[PDB]
Amino acid sequence: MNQQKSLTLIVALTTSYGIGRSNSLPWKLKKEISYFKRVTSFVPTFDSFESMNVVLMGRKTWESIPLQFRPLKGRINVVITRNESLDLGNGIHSAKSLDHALELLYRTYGSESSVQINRIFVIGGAQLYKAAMDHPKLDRIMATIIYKDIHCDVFFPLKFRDKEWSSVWKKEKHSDLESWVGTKVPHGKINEDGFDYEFEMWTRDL
Ligand SMILES: NC(=O)c1ccc[n+]([C@@H]2O[C@H](COP(=O)([O-])OP(=O)(O)OC[C@H]3O[C@@H](n4cnc5c(N)ncnc54)[C@H](OP(=O)(O)O)[C@@H]3O)[C@@H](O)[C@H]2O)c1
Ligand SMILES: Nc1nc(=O)c2nc(CNc3ccc(C(=O)N[C@@H](CCC(=O)O)C(=O)O)cc3)cnc2[nH]1
Repeated sequence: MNQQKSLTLIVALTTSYGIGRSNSLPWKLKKEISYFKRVTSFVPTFDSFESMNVVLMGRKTWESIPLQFRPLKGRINVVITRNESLDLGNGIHSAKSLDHALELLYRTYGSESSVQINRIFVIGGAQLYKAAMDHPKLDRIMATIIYKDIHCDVFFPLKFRDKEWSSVWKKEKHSDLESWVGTKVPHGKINEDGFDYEFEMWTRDL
């Protein structure tokens, strides 16, 4: 009814859990943003026919996307705002909260719809990340660890890779990361423009 499917969170963060600065990402990573686009766009071949993915984001995050890349193509976009004066879109939804968005999609993309939902992604920001970390359906984190203590003013809200959360959140093998995204992905450290980063997949039991 409200939430059938599992939620997946996607984030790029430093080893200090830093995620943004001055309403923007503090780094310019071309191969990294390409990975974001692949993961969030990927739907299996067979299901290719009707299925689409959803990207859920906080308003400040909506605002932070280059006018040029917005709305995010090939994906159903939904902005979470407790205050919707309006929304500047042409098939882009607004919802009051995370659950309100799930009900909107399940009502909007039912049987009368040509367009079916494949995967649901929470793309941030910190406020939305916090609500998703508390949601009983969030069981997967697609994280990119940036090994550089970049000055940030916004932080990921839960230290999921830390000892204290280690009996709940588990890092999965690289091969099932690849299997989940479909394409093979670079293993180990990637160096792009002075930054060292790596792709990880973390899961938890519901
Ligand atoms: N590194 C990454 O992977 C990554 C991913 C995303 C964002 N970021 C960065 O994070 C920053 C944006 O983060 P942020 O924390 O400031 O904001 P955010 O979550 O994008 O947006 C906050 C706004 O979203 C709405 N919202 C969020 N959670 C809500 C809830 N549970 N119920 C209702 N409304 C809710 C509210 O909108 P109203 O005020 O309209 O009520 C709140 O002001 C930027 O620097 C961005 O670049 C980094
Ligand atoms: N792994 C990861 N990396 C990120 O940079 C990221 N960013 C957000 C939020 N911020 C942004 C900022 C820009 C674009 C963006 O313009 N994306 C385009 C690709 C643009 C291009 O071709 O280079 C897209 O269509 O996905 C997306 C999200 C959320 N989760 C993330 N997750």
